[PDB]
Amino acid sequence: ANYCCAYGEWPTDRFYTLKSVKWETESTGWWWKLPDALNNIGMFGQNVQHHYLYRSGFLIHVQCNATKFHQGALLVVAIPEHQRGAHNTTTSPGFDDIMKGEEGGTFNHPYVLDDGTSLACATIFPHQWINLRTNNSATIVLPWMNAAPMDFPLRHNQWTLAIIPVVPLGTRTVSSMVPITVSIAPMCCE
Amino acid sequence: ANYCCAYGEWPTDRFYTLKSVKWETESTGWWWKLPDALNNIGMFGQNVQHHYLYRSGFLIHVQCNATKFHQGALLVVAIPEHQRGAHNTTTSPGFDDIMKGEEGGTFNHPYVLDDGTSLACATIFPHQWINLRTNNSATIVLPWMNAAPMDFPLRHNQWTLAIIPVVPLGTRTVSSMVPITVSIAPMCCE
Amino acid sequence: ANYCCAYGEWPTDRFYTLKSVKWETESTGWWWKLPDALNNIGMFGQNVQHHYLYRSGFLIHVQCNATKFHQGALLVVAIPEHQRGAHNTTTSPGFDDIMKGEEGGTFNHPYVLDDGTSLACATIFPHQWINLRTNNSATIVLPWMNAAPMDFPLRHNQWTLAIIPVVPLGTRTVSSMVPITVSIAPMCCE
Amino acid sequence: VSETLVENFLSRAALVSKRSFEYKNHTSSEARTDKNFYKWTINTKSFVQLRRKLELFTYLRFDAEITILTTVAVGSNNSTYMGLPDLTLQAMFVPTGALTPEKQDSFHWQSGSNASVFFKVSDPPARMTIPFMCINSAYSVFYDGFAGFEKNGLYGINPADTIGNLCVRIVNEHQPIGFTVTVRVYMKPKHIKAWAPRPPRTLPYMSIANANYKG
Amino acid sequence: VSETLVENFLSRAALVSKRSFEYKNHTSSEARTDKNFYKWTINTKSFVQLRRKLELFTYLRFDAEITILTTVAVGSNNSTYMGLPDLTLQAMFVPTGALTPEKQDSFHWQSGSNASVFFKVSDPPARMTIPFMCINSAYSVFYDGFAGFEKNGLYGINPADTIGNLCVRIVNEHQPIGFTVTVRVYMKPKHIKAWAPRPPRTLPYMSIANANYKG
Amino acid sequence: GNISRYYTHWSGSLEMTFMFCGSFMATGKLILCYTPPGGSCPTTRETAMLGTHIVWDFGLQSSVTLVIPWISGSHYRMFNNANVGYVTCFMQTNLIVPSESSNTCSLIGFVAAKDDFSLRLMRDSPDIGQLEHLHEAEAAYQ
Repeated sequence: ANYCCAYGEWPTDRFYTLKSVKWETESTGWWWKLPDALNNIGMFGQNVQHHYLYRSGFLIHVQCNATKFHQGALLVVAIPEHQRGAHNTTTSPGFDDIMKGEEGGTFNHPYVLDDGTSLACATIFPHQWINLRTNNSATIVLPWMNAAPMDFPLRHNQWTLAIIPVVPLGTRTVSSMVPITVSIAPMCCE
Repeated sequence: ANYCCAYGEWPTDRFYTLKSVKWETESTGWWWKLPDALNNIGMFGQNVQHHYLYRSGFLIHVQCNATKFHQGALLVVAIPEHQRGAHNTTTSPGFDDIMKGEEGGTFNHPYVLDDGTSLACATIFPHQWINLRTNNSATIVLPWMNAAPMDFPLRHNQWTLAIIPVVPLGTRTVSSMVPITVSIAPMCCE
Repeated sequence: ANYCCAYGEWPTDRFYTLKSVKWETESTGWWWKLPDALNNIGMFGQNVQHHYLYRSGFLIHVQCNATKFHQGALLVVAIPEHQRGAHNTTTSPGFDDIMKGEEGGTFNHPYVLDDGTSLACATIFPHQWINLRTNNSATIVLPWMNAAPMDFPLRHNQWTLAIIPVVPLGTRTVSSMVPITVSIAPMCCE
Repeated sequence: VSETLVENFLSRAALVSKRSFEYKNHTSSEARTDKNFYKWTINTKSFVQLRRKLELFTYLRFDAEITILTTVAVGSNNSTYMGLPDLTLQAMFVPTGALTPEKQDSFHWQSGSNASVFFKVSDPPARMTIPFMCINSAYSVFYDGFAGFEKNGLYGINPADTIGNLCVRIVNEHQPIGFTVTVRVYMKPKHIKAWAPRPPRTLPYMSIANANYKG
Repeated sequence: VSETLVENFLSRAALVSKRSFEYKNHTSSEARTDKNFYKWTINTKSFVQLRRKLELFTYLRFDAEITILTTVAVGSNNSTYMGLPDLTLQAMFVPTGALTPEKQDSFHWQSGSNASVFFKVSDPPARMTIPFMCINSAYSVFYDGFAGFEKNGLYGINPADTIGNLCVRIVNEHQPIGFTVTVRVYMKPKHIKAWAPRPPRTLPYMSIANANYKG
Repeated sequence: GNISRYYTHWSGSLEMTFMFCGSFMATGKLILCYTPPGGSCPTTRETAMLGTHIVWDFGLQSSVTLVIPWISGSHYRMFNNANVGYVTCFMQTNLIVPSESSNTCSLIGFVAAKDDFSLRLMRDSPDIGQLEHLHEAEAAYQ
């Protein structure tokens, strides 16, 4: 339903549904590195650690469950080669804090995208808007996105799906919670 | 090379090669129950314990490695529904002494086929002769061989491949050894 | 019978048969420099020392006499311009140890081809394999192989036929002997 | 509309590196690896202007044209002006997977496989065009991955790319009078192709190898 | 597939010879044959890299392009820097069967038959292309034969080939101040044809004239 | 290997040939298994049998040819800071020989590059033995 083909390119059907995250009024955001998220689940993960090689696209579906009395806006953006950065040190991020698996991570500074760039300009990447008063779902189709024709799934994350609440969730009660469900369906997985 | 289609019926290509057995001058014989032999190896075993169901034929290749100075004859016979029996008791054979896995078992009384029938009449079953002075290999193609259209691989062995030395191995030395290699290739494995 | 045309070039019939050499289990190899080998025998040698000039190809046939109980492998290789070298000195090889006549010489270090190169890469030269379990003869046809259109047979050896046992000869007895016969037939000898 | 093309936007010569070095009779072990030569790994993420301009894209494919400008001067004034003797300099491009010189008289300076250029101070600046040297189809400005197969690898360092190393030495054997020579390297990307534009950097850079931000 | 052709594989300029020589007022008999000039027989089996690369083939046919790079310096510093006076150098290619100079002022320097080039230090390096100089159709990298008709001949030395001899001198009459000049010779084979490939050398070389191996 | 060490990036497929050099009547079976670069070298016969393998009976065929699939050595961990794939052999059966033959037999292996091989970025080979000055060098060109 109104999918977004990234960069105007259209490259199975398992739709690995990750554990839903809780959107609170103080949430900063969540991110998943696409090859790493599915590296430990399903036939995708089994084939990934069976072979030294991998080549495929992705299909992303993000859905929220909220009532008509809820308000908020989400930016569902897929960042290619989202090389993260540290906040107050010159040392590079480590393997533990980069490869978060299917659990994913949270944005420390969503304003600067944990990269030092601007969130306001993040719309240049393939993205969709989830405004709770108009829609509650977003679908993005991701192409190959690699300089090399071949890649190592266990060492390089080609895509990073980021969900950032631009407008915080709100309702009459001071505490609000709205589940967010992320489903990833690799296509032509190798 | 000169295969034998069992009962004139012709129903993948992995050719699971079991560990070679040693043909001595005093060997009585060896047997393998076909569904049980591959139940713990390869994609066949993985699919077998993944599903509750199985349906396929088999391809059997038996080869001996001997010189022109060796003598002996082998009966390579595939017995359908080879229900074994005990030797000096009224109790049925147990699971441990029936399901031998890929290791297989040996004939206690090859003369009576461990069944109480006659080995001399075992040629009524699909069989091939390995006479070391003329040939050293035998190939048998086995059909479905089940009353029901469907079967449980973990509880019922449809075929039993038996190799019995009718003429004992011999050479100038009193001790002789000739390796025997068995390769099973299930076809259309389910 | 299955000759080898060197470098895919096909340029009399006397077939000067040299004295057979004895292939032992500890033999390192034998070599003959082709113009020098026939310089002292037959009409070829008479014409060679009659004239100051020579121009012709060669035909090489190497045959072994062994039973089916013998094992071993020979590399029959024709090396063009096989400039030999000394082993532990800076002085060049002498005339006496280079021009061995029809007797030929033996390899001091067959591993390095007495040149400092590698025997493993000697297959780049025109060569044939004599594996005693499959064949016992090798035939090589050698082209002119000279930069100049004319040559002096008494000073320059254009080809060097080398026979090197890669796999040592073996049998049940610790001492083995298999004769090797080399026949050279110059073609269009001048 | 032609001025704002990617090729025109990025193809501007810039002082990627500038490093002077003395050479006075360096027979002793004074200033190891700086006796009479200097080396510079060819990396584009050295000056913040070029960093910000290039980091507007994810993948880049370009040929780097290098012009070397050398000047010689002395402040000692131990004698008369006497001019400046003409020195010949050697600039060798050592690609990845090759050995770089460690001393001014190392045998790597005469390798015969590494491309080298000999030029004089009085001559116009030397120019060379380094082609697209990468095993992949494009350079990775940002790399969300780890170099080595072991977990000790560095984040963001692509073992691909790595254009190469540039070494410059004074060919002349050390003259009786020492001198200070300054070599300026200007790189101008050519035939540039860009993919996947990215938000501009907003925070000051913290390191040349990390995307770390202050704040 | 073009990079791995024989022409591209072998046609790389290499420092075949490098030899400095003093020239200070050599009126006396000091350093005979090294007073103000040096000679170098043009042989390709001088540097091990080029030896191993060329010895991959039995027969070769190529034209050698020679570029001469000369630098002048002094460590005495007996006076001010005063620059380096521009010297003119003469490089004469003496082919086989011709007489080579024995002294700097020998009449062979003005033979009129040997090709000669006059160049200045401040000028760009001098380049000359020596053609295929052999009585045979190809050079013999390996020669399973003896040079002379008598048995005292040397093994492996082809009396053919023998590209020639290259001599370089300082044309200027000896100036009051002596100087050290270093001449670098770079040879780059061109139009290369190769025949009969051979196994690569595996043992260290023992001599420039023998195929002797250590071990 | 010798030619490839003259270049930096190599890519293509290799072909291996193994020759059995025993007696005529020697018999037996060997298992030749190929391990892809992203895997561990097998240590046991049945573990090797799981992957791509060839059961070679040298009593019938004296030579067997194994074709290694296309591999890019440049991408697969060339100083990225070698598990690029293995070919192993296991003894499926015992070696049977007649009493008159030798008790020991030998194997010979060959390697060649297919027509799809590629070499790029020529460099200086490090296996030359390094530059040492040779004898009769200075005396050759005084």
